[PDB]
Amino acid sequence: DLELHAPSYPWSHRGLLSSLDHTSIRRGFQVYKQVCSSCHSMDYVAYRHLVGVCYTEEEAKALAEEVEVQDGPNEDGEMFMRPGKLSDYFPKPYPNPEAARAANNGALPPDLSYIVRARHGGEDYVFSLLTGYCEPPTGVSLREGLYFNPYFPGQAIAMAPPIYNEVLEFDDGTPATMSQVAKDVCTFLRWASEPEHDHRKRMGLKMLMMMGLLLPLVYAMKRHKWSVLKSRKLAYRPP
Amino acid sequence: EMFMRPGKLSDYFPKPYPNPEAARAANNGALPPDLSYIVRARHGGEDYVFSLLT
Amino acid sequence: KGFSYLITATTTVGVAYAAKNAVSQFVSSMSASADVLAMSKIEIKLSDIPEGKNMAFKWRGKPLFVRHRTKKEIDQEAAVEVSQLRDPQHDLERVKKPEWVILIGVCTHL
Amino acid sequence: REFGHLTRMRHVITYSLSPFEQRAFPHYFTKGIPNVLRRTRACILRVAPPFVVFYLVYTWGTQEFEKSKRKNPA
Amino acid sequence: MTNIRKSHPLMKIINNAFIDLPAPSNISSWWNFGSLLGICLILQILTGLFLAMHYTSDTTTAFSSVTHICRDVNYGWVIRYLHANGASMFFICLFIHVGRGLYYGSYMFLETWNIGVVLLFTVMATAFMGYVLPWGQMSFWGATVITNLLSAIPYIGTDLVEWIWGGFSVDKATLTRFFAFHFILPFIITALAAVHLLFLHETGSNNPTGISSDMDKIPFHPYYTIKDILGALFMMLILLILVLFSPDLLGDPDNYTPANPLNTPPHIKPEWYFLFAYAILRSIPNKLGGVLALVASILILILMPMLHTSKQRSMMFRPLSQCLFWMLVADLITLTWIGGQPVEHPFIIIGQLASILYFLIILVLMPITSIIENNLLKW
Amino acid sequence: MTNIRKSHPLMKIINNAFIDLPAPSNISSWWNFGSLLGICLILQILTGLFLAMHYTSDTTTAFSSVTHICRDVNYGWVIRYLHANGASMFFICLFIHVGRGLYYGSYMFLETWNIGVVLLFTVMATAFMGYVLPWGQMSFWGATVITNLLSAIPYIGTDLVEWIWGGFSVDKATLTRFFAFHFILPFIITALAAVHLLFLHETGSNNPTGISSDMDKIPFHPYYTIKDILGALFMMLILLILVLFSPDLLGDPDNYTPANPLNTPPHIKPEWYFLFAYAILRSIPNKLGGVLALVASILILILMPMLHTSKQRSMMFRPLSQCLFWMLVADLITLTWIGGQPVEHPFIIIGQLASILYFLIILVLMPITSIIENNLLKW
Amino acid sequence: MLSRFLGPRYRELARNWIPTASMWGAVGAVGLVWATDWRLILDWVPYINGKF
Amino acid sequence: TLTARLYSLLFRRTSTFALTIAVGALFFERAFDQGADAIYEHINQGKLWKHIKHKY
Ligand code: HEM
Ligand code: HEM
Ligand code: HEM
Ligand code: HEM
Ligand code: FES
Repeated sequence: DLELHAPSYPWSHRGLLSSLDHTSIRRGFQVYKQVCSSCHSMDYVAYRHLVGVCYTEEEAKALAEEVEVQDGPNEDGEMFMRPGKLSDYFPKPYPNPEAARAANNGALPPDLSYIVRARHGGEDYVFSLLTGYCEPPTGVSLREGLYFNPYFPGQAIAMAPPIYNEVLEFDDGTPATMSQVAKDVCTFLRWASEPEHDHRKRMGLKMLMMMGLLLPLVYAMKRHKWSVLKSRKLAYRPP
Repeated sequence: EMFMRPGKLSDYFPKPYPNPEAARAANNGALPPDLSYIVRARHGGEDYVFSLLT
Repeated sequence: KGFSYLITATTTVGVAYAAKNAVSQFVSSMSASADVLAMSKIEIKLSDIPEGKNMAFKWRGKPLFVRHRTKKEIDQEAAVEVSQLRDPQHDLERVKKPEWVILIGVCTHL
Repeated sequence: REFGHLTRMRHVITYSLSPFEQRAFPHYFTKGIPNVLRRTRACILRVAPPFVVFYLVYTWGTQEFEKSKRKNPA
Repeated sequence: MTNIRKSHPLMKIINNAFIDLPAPSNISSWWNFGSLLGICLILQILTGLFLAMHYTSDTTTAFSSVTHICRDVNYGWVIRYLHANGASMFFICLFIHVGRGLYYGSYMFLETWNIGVVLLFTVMATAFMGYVLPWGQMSFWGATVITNLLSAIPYIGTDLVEWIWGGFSVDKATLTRFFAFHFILPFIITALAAVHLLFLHETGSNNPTGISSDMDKIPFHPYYTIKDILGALFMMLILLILVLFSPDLLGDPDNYTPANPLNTPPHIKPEWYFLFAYAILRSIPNKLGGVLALVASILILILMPMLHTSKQRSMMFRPLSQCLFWMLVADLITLTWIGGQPVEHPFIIIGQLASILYFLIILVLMPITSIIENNLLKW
Repeated sequence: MTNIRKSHPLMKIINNAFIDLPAPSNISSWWNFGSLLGICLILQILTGLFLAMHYTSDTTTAFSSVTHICRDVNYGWVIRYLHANGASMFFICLFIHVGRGLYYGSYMFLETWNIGVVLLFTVMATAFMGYVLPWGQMSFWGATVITNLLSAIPYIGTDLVEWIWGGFSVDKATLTRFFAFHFILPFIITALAAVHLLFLHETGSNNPTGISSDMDKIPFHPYYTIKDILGALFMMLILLILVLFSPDLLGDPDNYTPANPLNTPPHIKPEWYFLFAYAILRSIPNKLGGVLALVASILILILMPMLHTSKQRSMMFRPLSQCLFWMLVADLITLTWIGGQPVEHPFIIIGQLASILYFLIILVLMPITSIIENNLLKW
Repeated sequence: MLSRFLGPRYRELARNWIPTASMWGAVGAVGLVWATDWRLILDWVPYINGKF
Repeated sequence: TLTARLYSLLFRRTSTFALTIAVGALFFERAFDQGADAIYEHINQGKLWKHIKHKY
């Protein structure tokens, strides 16, 4: 059965030397925190990772301090809840995978730290999925707790449409239309999959300029040494 | 949820305390050691353990 | 000779730049990673610590003691002789800010 | 196998120039481009045809595969 | 009273191998890929070792340790993706190196060609075991398929597979032993490359004409040290474009998912530099015959000297043999494409004809065509 | 026709190194410990690689991984304690080997002697980093003391110690990078041993008389292959007596306790084959002077050829210098014993006198006594 | 290595190679300063110190 | 000419050649990083964290 593949969107980071828009990264973290995180985990991203990316240290510390985290046994050997801290990772919405599937209709919502890198199509795919919900076409019936997403493999997703217009409020006043929310969160997810994206592209620009100097000059070096061979003349003078 | 089941051959010996802190709380601040290597981890070995116990 | 050796010297300058960046990255990888630099590295406390109260912490794996020894105790441990101690130490020298002594909390015997 | 004991050669004269006397890119474009084109013409009818057939096989295989997942009125 | 470069016992052999070695004055860019390979090897050992300073081979931490390298170790993603794409550059260079050997008759240097076959097998084993180390979905299930391929061996096959596993399936024992073998194998490869060069220097290099060139030898140092250095710079350019602009171009997204033994990926394709052999193995329905064809598709390199019937060493002056050579290259590209595709209606028949052509060129068409070329030259 | 043993390029090297090598007909059992060393090396690579098939270098599992090796891996206790007591045998053989070099003037072979010093340092680094890997109490706190010794270095001590740690203390990063270095280093040791034998074969072996033996050379193969086999069997006997009858004789019980950074052991000693140096460093009150002495006690081996003042090469015909040599061996034994003891009365003054005496023997007494012997023989 | 190398020709050799040796020492110093970004010294170079 | 003087002073001696390379490498690292960073921050003007941090 054929599948519907995501179109290519002109992400501001699509270009070869184009960085991410870090305001979109900040709005995307807001989307994840207020929308996805009730069911999705981001095990490999911590609050300290946000500093200098989308939030200042005081801001990210207050974001960490907004949640409560379980800390190692105390003197009595009891666990306890303490405010979050910058070195804490993003909270996990479920204690174990089984409770995660129990809170759904039996489906596991994936960890989102790598979801952009772990899917063919990446941000284009995630934007298409979040924006692509429609009523199934004639001849198609889905079980209870499944929803037709023409971009999801099988076209029957257990995730209900999570984003809609005014699903959250953005702190810069950015209108929270569904496509705006999806674009912001997909930017944030590309960052979460590749936190080295901007630095990698800056290093790529530097490598291209260094190579555009070194390759011609080392080529000139080789031809300086080799001109003795490339211009020499042979004469055969048999008796 | 986590449950309780009868033990198995492949199961290791039960731990009396969930963590070191509960062990120290139950024993007046002292953590009673694991005994898998107690003879090897002492100078004098089973001679030491025998003399300590007696 | 100047044209040829100018080419060689500019080549060497660019190669030195590239080599320094590569070797610096490989050296820096062995330097403390961001998780190490964000864990026990530092832990700023707060005014939550009351007077003469051991608000305890878990920094560096070591339980940290933070008290607010109120006048007398400080003075008493100045009154506590140094020579009498097995480990000769001065109370004010031990606690740079007399009011609060900060000792890593762990017995130094088995 | 070292210089001085490789072979017997007689009556061959080599003329060479110091690299500091000659240019490193002489006639690089006016002569290099005709030579590139000559070499391309000399090898193209032996290199290109199998890759043309691969492009055709790839196009046909991909297209036929995508036509085999299409719906049939049956 | 002596030059240290020639008198000193270590400098003597360095001098004889890389400075005063007589090299043909006319070896082309296709001869650079030896030094490139030696550079690739070195790169893989360097990055790998720095990766080994942070990787942990327990199944609860391997994926996490790699994520830690790519997110927290200073310049750890540089080293990680340098290693990952340097393996692909290693195989690109290896395939070009072997293609050069086939095209110019370099296999007529029997000992170095046989060492090269050994090196090819060992590099493949190294890369295969290393790809499991991330412990992603593709790592796990590729190890599963290619290890289960060893059960097709009669009588002792299942015991051999379970012994390599260290258990009933691919699991913790397999991962830790694969880390150990992956650490040690490139050093064995280093020794084998040294023996390789020892055997090569007994005759020196072949050249594109296929004619002995002792009357036109040049010192290695000024000419081919600078030529090899420029080749290395170009290889680095391509590798860095890969690392810094498309780090994931030659990889599969599903290896960014942790391994799940209860969930098979819908596709299980090995690395691209195995796909041709994969395609060959998927062509024939029989398990054991499929494995034998997969091994023969590399062991057949040992047959090139026995299958050489041409009067000329190289294919420089053999138009029809060049035609067949480029058909073989196109067929290998076809097999790579087919092995990357599902086993479905068009691709099955395409892969089957491609595998038959692969063997029918090397074993049949190339010797007969060389004989015809001999007759066309009246010898 | 040829003998392929002499004509084949690989077999020619093997033939010249161990078959047709002219060897002195009178070299004693003390000349066996070279072949023991290379055997120990191989054993350490063999068992360690098999340990590395099960060991994991994460601090949450390293001690547990070793317990699993010794308790559940088939014959894993054999491989583990063979590896530990083979490290001890390595150092026994190294000390006897260097003592033979000192006694017979073998250091007059400058290049192979200097490569041997390099080898001694590299074996020491490998053993040190390997001992941390079980992550016991002694592992952790020995790493702690020995690495924080390097803070004594002026202006860059703290920066370099923290860089070696990869953090503020000895922790997870240190253990993983120590595993990587411990894996790689023995192969560099193998390369250095090959260079070592290359430099030795330039002149051949010295003999107990110290006189050149070229008039009485015998072929290596039948005589010293069988003699080295007998020596290897005797070494295996001692090693297996250790492994099978007192596995824990040369170790420490506190490494059967998992590392506790909160609690330090009452005694923190290196392994026995470090104690002589640990005594010397502990003799000097100054941190940096102590480290410099602990380094000079092994760098002073580089000075022996310049300290040689005798007309004769070996100690066979010099009773007074034999006396000083056995005093040196006794002083090394007393330094080992002192280093195994607490820093308290009377071991402090004993360690000081022993540390002074070691250098006073090598640097002063041995040269002056050789000069006196020279004059007693009227030259 | 004590007085076989102690003579007029050897002091002339020393003086002949002292400028080359001192230049090489300056080369080593500059390379060490630049490789390590030694701010102690580098904080004095007029435009380079902009990096800090 | 300029290149003749360059060779006469800074290139002829190998130790002075190496000194020229070391000083040039220092100043080249400075200038090339400065220029490439300006290029990359102009290509991505307004998007980077430095560009937007001044409000938080
Ligand atoms: C570990 C990977 C390898 C390394 C490092 C390596 C290294 C080298 C080097 C440096 C050369 C000389 C330069 C050159 O002509 O390219 C060379 C030549 C050669 N290699 Fe390899 N090689 C490797 C793998 C192989 C393989 C897989 C084969 C094929 C069986 C092979 C067969 C040859 C042959 C036949 C030559 C001589 C070519 C000629 O002179 O015409 N090598 N190798
Ligand atoms: C012949 C040379 C080598 C080849 C071809 C090779 C190939 C590979 C490949 C393909 C991977 C998986 C890359 C990925 O994650 O996508 C890998 C991973 C790894 N290799 Fe290597 N490798 C080589 C040498 C080494 C050496 C010598 C070491 C150890 C010193 C090493 C250590 C590692 C480690 C720790 C990993 C796991 C982390 C990671 O995925 O990057 N490699 N290797
Ligand atoms: C990696 C460890 C080492 C190995 C495998 C090794 C191997 C060997 C072998 C096989 C021999 C020839 C047989 C013999 O005379 O014993 C030898 C000789 C020698 N080794 Fe070592 N060695 C090692 C470490 C050292 C050390 C630490 C030194 C001293 C600093 C050293 C200095 C010498 C000397 C001077 C000789 C020549 C002895 C003579 O002929 O009289 N080696 N070595
Ligand atoms: C130069 C040769 C070597 C020496 C001297 C050496 C020394 C040591 C020592 C002393 C230990 C601690 C043993 C103990 O637990 O008490 C150790 C542990 C270890 N070594 Fe090595 N080693 C060598 C080579 C190797 C190699 C080549 C490998 C890997 C291929 C290796 C892998 C290990 C492993 C995995 C451990 C931890 C398991 C254990 O503690 O027994 N070793 N090594
Ligand atoms: S020091 Fe606290 S127990 Fe003795």
